[PDB]
Amino acid sequence: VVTGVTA
Amino acid sequence: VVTGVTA
Amino acid sequence: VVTGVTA
Amino acid sequence: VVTGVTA
Amino acid sequence: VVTGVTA
Amino acid sequence: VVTGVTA
Amino acid sequence: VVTGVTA
Amino acid sequence: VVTGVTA
Amino acid sequence: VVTGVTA
Amino acid sequence: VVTGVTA
Repeated sequence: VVTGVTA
Repeated sequence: VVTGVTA
Repeated sequence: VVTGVTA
Repeated sequence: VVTGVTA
Repeated sequence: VVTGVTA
Repeated sequence: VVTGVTA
Repeated sequence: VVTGVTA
Repeated sequence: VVTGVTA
Repeated sequence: VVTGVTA
Repeated sequence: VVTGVTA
């Protein structure tokens, strides 16, 4: 599982 | 499991 | 498990 | 940038 | 930047 | 387990 | 920057 | 287990 | 910067 | 900077 949020 | 948040 | 937050 | 590899 | 490898 | 917060 | 390797 | 906070 | 290796 | 290796 990989979760990523970039902002 | 990898969780990442970059801002 | 890897958790990362960069700001 | 978030990079993740789970195995 | 977040880099993660889980095995 | 690795947890990291950089700011 | 957060780098993590768990095995 | 590695926990790190850098500010 | 946080670097972690757990094995 | 935090560096950690646990084995």
